[PDB]
Amino acid sequence: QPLLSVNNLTHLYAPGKGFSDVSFDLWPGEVLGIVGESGSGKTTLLKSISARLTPQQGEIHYENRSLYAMSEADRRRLLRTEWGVVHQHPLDGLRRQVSAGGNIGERLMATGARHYGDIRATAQKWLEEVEIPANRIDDLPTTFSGGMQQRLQIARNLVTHPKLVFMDEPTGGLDVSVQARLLDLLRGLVVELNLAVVIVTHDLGVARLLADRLLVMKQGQVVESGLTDRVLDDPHHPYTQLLVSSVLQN
Amino acid sequence: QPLLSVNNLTHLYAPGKGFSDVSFDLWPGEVLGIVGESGSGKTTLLKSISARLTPQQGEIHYENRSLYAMSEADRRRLLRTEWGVVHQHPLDGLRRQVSAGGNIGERLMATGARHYGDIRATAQKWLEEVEIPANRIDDLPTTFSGGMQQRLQIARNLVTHPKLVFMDEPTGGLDVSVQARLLDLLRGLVVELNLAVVIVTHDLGVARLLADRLLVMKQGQVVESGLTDRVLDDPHHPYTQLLVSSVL
Amino acid sequence: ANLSGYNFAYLDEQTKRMIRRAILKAVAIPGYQVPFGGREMPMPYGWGTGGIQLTASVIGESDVLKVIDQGADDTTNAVSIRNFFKRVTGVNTTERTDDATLIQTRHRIPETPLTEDQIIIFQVPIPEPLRFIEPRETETRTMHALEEYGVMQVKLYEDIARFGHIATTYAYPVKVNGRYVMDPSPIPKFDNPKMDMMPALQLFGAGREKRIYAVPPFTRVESLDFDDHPFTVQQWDEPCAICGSTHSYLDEVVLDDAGNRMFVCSDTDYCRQQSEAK
Amino acid sequence: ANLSGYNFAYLDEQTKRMIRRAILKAVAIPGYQVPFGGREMPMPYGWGTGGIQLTASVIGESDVLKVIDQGADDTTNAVSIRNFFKRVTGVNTTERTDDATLIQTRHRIPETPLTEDQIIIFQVPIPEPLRFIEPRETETRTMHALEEYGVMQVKLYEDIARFGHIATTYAYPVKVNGRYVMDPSPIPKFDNPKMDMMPALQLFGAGREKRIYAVPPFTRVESLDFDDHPFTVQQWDEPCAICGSTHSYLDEVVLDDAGNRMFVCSDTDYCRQQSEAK
Amino acid sequence: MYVAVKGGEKAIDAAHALQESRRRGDTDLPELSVAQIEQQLNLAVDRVMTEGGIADRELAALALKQASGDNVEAIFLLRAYRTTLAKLAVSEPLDTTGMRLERRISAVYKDIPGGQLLGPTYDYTHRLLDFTLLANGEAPTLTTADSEQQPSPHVFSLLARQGLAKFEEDSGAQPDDITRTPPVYPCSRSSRLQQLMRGDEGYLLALAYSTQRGYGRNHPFAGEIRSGYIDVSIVPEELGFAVNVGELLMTECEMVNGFIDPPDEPPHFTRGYGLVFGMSERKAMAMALVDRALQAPEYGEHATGPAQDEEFVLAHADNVEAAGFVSHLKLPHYVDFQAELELLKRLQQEKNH
Amino acid sequence: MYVAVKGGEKAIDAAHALQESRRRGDTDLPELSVAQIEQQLNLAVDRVMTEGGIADRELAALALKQASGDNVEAIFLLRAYRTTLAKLAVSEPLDTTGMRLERRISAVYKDIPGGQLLGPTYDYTHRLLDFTLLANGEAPTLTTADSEQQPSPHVFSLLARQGLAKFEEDSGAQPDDITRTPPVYPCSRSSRLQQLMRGDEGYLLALAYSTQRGYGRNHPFAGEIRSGYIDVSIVPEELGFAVNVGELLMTECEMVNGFIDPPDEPPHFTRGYGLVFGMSERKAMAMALVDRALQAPEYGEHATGPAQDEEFVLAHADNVEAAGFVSHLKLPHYVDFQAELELLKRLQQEKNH
Ligand SMILES: Nc1ncnc2c1ncn2[C@@H]1O[C@H](COP(=O)(O)OP(=O)(O)OP(=O)(O)O)[C@@H](O)[C@H]1O
Ligand SMILES: Nc1ncnc2c1ncn2[C@@H]1O[C@H](COP(=O)(O)OP(=O)(O)OP(=O)(O)O)[C@@H](O)[C@H]1O
Ligand SMILES: O=P(O)(O)OC[C@H]1O[C@@H]2OP(=O)(O)O[C@@H]2[C@@H]1O
Ligand SMILES: O=P(O)(O)OC[C@H]1O[C@@H]2OP(=O)(O)O[C@@H]2[C@@H]1O
Ligand SMILES: [Mg+2]
Ligand SMILES: [Mg+2]
Ligand SMILES: [Zn+2]
Ligand SMILES: [Zn+2]
Ligand SMILES: [Zn+2]
Ligand SMILES: [Zn+2]
Repeated sequence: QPLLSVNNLTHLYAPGKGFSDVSFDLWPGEVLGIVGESGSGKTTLLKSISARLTPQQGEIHYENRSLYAMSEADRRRLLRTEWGVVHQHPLDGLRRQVSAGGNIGERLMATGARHYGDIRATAQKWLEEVEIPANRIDDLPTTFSGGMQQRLQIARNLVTHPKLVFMDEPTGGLDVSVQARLLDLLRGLVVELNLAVVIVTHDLGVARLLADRLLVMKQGQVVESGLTDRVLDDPHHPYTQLLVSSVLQN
Repeated sequence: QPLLSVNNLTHLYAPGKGFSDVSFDLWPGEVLGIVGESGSGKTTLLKSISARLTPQQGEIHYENRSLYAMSEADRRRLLRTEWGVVHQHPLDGLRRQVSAGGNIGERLMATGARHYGDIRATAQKWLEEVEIPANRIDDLPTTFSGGMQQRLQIARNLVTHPKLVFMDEPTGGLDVSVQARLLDLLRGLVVELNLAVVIVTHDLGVARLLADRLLVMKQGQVVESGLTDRVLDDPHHPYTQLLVSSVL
Repeated sequence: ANLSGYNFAYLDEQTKRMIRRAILKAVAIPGYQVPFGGREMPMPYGWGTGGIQLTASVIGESDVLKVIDQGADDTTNAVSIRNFFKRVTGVNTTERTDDATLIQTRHRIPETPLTEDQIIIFQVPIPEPLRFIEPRETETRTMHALEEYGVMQVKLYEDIARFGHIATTYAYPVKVNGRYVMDPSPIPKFDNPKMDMMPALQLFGAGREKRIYAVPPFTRVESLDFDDHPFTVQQWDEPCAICGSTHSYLDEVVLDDAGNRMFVCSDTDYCRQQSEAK
Repeated sequence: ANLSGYNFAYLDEQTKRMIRRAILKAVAIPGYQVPFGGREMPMPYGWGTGGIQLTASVIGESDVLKVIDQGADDTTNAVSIRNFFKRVTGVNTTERTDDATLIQTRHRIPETPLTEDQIIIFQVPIPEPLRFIEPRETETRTMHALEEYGVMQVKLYEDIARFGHIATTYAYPVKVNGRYVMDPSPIPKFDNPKMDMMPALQLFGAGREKRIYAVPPFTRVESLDFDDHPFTVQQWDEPCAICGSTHSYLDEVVLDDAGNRMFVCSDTDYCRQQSEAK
Repeated sequence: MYVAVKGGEKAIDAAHALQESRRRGDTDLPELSVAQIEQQLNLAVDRVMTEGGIADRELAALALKQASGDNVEAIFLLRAYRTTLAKLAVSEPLDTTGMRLERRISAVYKDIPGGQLLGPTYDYTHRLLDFTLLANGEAPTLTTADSEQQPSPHVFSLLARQGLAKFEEDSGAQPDDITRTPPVYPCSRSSRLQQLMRGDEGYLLALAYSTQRGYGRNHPFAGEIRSGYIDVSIVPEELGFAVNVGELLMTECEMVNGFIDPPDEPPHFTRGYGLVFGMSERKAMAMALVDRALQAPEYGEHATGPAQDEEFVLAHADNVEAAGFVSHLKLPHYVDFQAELELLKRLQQEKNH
Repeated sequence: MYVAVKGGEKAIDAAHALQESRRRGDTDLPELSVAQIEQQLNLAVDRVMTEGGIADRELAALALKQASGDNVEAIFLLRAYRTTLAKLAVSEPLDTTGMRLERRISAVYKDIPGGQLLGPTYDYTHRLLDFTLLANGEAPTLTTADSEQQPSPHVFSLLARQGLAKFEEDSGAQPDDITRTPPVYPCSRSSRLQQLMRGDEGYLLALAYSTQRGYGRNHPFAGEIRSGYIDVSIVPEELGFAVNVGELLMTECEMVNGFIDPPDEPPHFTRGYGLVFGMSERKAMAMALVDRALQAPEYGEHATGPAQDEEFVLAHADNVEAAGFVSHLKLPHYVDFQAELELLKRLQQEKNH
């Protein structure tokens, strides 16, 4: 059975603002990228499928259980233990008054960790895995740079090895080297731990290197879907052709 | 004389955090991109050179006048009339409680505009130039998407045709099509209006297409400088070689 | 004469001297709110203490004092202030704007044009025109200092966008001497044009907020507006029911529960002047 | 007997009944703060109104009431509460924990272990253990409801990082029945272990905050801690200067300005028990 | 060695005797009577009734005498006494249109139907200490006008007839009673008004003053302030028909507040409401202003001041709770202090090491 | 037609006469004396002295009588009178160590040097309305212990000697006087304390209560509350040496507050301070708590409650200003209201069109 099944999902603030009639399937170990013109509803869809926005229509099943038919406590538990959520703004998925070590260790303690030393060691290791130095563990994220904050929110939502991770422009604000270091990490987690990823991004290169399948959104409507390679190299919808043409050839 | 001259500029929160001994020159009609590993002090340098952070050392001249030797009122006037500043976080350069039309028209009214209809028309035109629909003019930026907010902050800081525009990751959150639409706009303004741009970015393609000259920062130190094409195609510092190799 | 047991005008000479220095500084810096060490008056704060202090500091034995509230001399608080000044100074009082040397007013500029050597003293609740946009003084002081009035222009633009008009109807901000945005006190938009190039000294006193500001005679006072939304004063479809004037600010008096109402001049002295002339 | 003119225990039967229903709900939901319609008492809010109400609602003619504040029966407020209960109920009172059927306490659990059929009633200022992290009830109610206690774990982690220890020294949060994080009232960490699998009913009353919560006998109460930072109780380098006990919570009494001090048992009944035994 | 002794009870008794003697004061002066306090200190009585929750002038004056003039203590005494009283009935809804007026003013119109009745007020007085009150004096002889009371329509009824304001409509909703159930946030407007009426005058006055100064402004005008005698009626079960049980002196304040422009109806003024026992009207005005401030959720207003923060305003408004909890620090806290000390002494040693 | 007539002055005079008659009340009852108010309503007098700014019991009682028991009006009367008084001297700094104690308690230690003197207090009283006060009674005969006063070191001096707290050191800084210059934000601690002492008791009590409830907490303990008689001395220019001009009954409150761990010195407790005239101590406790809250800039604390917002707390603390500005809405506002109406009627006519 699919890890996450979305059927006729819809949520619109106004005609043309949001998304409508969106359906897809996500199995463990594959990445489903989402692309489209800015304001196409990618963020709204990501929030709706991550139990962050009740849809106006449609349904979402997770492991044969309707996502919004369960109690709020169950959804909170899912978002707290086995579901990662990287936000477009790094500070949304961070605690400003809590140090980086505390931000990373909250997720570990929610999973049952109760040894301070091990939590600190894991936080230092992950800070290093996302290219932040260990001596910044006790520093608040407000003193970090935008890329540092984004890489802290990735580390925070991957420290627990969740089964399903939702991302909104995770690579934004990251340099190419740390970007590739973060893509390699995700590939390793996916192949080894069978992690599922739903990523919203504009950099088509990241989707090509990472996304197993791709979706295209325009005016809140899913226009194109299928394999990432087929969509990127053999686009059908005119907007997809324009987007691939816009790619800055090096 | 250079439009903006920076000499031995330095500002460090702690050893290795910030920037130190940074000097360069910027003439009208050219773009000076800045690249480096995340946390290299690019944002700190951009704030320091945009009258947003008093340096610990060095000096900044703008049109033969020291930037920080003048009164706070003069610097505020410069940032209000003839200096654009695009922030890494779009909401920093936006007013949440003020509609998009109001955000764009504040800059116009600061320059002397006092006709409501013309201000509204120019705001609608610029909203369209940055790919936002005109019917959203009365909507608050909080209801906009991240890319929409970033493209609103670009429109807000380019509506007055400033002489010097500082940017921090302006292309972040923008799709490739609107990104190229915003690069073409900047090139047109630079060639026609002789606009000067100091842009901090990680996408080397944007710097190559836009930046006339390029700077490389590492651990708060400027390691490489010169023409964008020479730096990108013929890097010298090891970090520059690694960064160009990482290009997808 | 003064036979109340208090010092002339109820103020000690030190307080008078401090207020006088503040007045001179305000005159030399038109539109700027000059902080002053205001004292508590026999009237509660918010009931005209600043204007009372200014009048007490400027008033002399030879002055003819006119006190008006809502444009009327017989208004409760105007009567109280005038009686207090009569008790502690003994100065002559008048209801005629023409015969007055000192005019202390709450929310109206007289219809009768002011002349040279006349001083009009306004009572000001909120000396800061940017307060309702930015409640904190720590920010507005710097906004004044750096001439950053961008928050007011945005407010006007948003008011036009939301309503099609500028919501502000009284205490309408005015630029003074081309530099300082100033609150003219809660006078209606109708009275603001009288401030421009007036031949009389205008003093503004905010006792509770501890501010004094002034506009010298023949100073430019321009209400903030737009070319396509020009400054328009209040207008009524009826004239005054007593004197028939169409050029005076009108107050609506409700005569009964059935909705019968009549509009009459707020400037009672001007109303009398017109009625007598017939 | 009661000869004061008030109803037995000063509470009307409706208030007693409502508090009794709240007590039963709290017992059935250990650790959960049950809102109740608390009334104003002859003692000011914050001076034990919740505990007074609980005792009044549970107390009977045959009960032997023990009232202690800071562990002492002779403490001012404990004396006042005991005298009020003697006046409005006439029940027997004792200073011996062993002989008590009802114990109303402020900030101490008696050293003497409690037994079956004993009820210990705690006076609670802040019934919400998450209040100092999140002052708003609108958020903490949902945090309790959705078992989201992540803010407390982060607080403990940050306290360890900043100081090397958990800053909280009294009113130390405890997980009850494996589900509900609870405030044990401002008892010291020393007393928290007594709560675990106790053979006596524990009732907690926050009168000002309008909350009642309870821990049934033989219920798991586990103080939040870490394996490498285990829950450690207060310790003193000196024994009690009166009875010589090394196992009692000690209060520091300053004898003079020269810095001479002595440490003595806060649980005065236990101190007497040890001293008599010699 | 040392032995413990009993000192708590006798210390308490001696302290109470000292306080009682201080309350009595010099015995050469005659003891104050509750009647004198009720008549001549009537505004303090008004505050004590309004905040203590009982509209009994004699009881409030008794509490003030017992409290040595302490308004907080007197209010708490009155509330505590309230706890001991059986509820015999619920009044029929008050009809302020039937108020026999002692004072009726409107700030929005120069003159209104029924007129501007100033009544007994300190407004427009010169606040100069009157030392003649140091000795006995003679009360002034009151001037007498015509005895008839003119029709006094509510000014808000005049505004609503013109469409400038909306009538306050009754949907039959059952009011929330925070005296029977603890408040649940967000609270209904009935609960908010009930709490504000019991709230501290100074706290609410400061909040309202802040709103006037831009901290959540609502552009207030005093549309009407009415003080007078309003009849109370109950429907006893023994009879089944309304019976008039007496009259209460009360003050009603109605505030016009900044107009709004709803999408589907004409723009109109908003409003706030205040109601207090007795003549003290600043409490009613502050109540109306804070009521309008707390109406932000209904009007979708973006909070710009603490006065609009419902939980912060209401949880700390009742001075019974606030005074009790602040004064509770006077209670012995040496067990808790010993815990804090035990930790601090260890942190000092570790830092020094 | 209509003709205007003069009615303002006579209406004002009649309203004042009505208020004066109401203040006198029923003439069968003897008129209250200022001495009775001073002796038997002493706590109201204490508040009026502390907030009005004059430590004269007779003047505060006179203001209360003149104000019909209204604390706000009496405070404003006292402040207004203060304005008319010449400043003859500045006292030498008060030395609370020399206080002759009526009451000395500490919540941090069970027993301290000099002991727990409860003194005259309502603490630990059962707040039951005492109806015997409805009639004249007999004052209790006071128990008498030994007459000597035991050495009473400040508890904070005991904490600082152990290194647990820091001594409050005098650098000779000249205090700011907000009575001579308007406050400038951010204000110095001297200015903040001066303003808080003049601030409304209810407002500051609510703010302190909020801090206790997590809105900017500072972990308070009542380290010591001292009430008693403190001598006032001045150095007149005619003589050049200190002269003792009398004694004032005052209450001093010292609060221990949450410890801090500075980078370069051992961790220590912070502190707050309160000082009031008379015996009313909850004002002093609230003053200390709000002082500690406003100390946030010194300690680099991240504000979590309005009590830590210096401008919001101080600009609205003085009930003279707040009460005046809230009551000013009672003034005629029909010119301003006509302006608001003139616009609304147009925005109603443009929406309907
Ligand atoms: N609260 C709201 N009210 C009204 N419209 C909204 C609201 N939130 C979002 N929108 C609009 O809904 C549409 C979807 O926005 P969304 O943030 O989902 O876009 P996106 O594709 O994720 O953007 P991007 O890739 O540029 O960050 C946009 O038009 C946005 O302006
Ligand atoms: N207030 C502060 N206190 C301490 N360190 C700070 C502070 N602000 C920034 N830093 C550190 O200074 C260094 C420079 O950060 P900065 O934001 O300038 O980086 P950047 O190169 O612009 O980042 P990026 O490209 O990832 O957005 C980083 O280590 C950042 O963590
Ligand atoms: O601060 P003060 O004492 O000098 O009072 C100034 C003004 O503030 C109040 O508001 P207002 O303008 O409606 O009229 C009143 C008064 O005239
Ligand atoms: O709300 P109440 O009236 O039931 O008082 C409960 C507790 O709150 C105060 O704080 P505390 O714990 O120091 O002791 C006091 C009292 O026992
Ligand atoms: Mg988005
Ligand atoms: Mg940056
Ligand atoms: Zn006329
Ligand atoms: Zn012992
Ligand atoms: Zn406590
Ligand atoms: Zn006003």
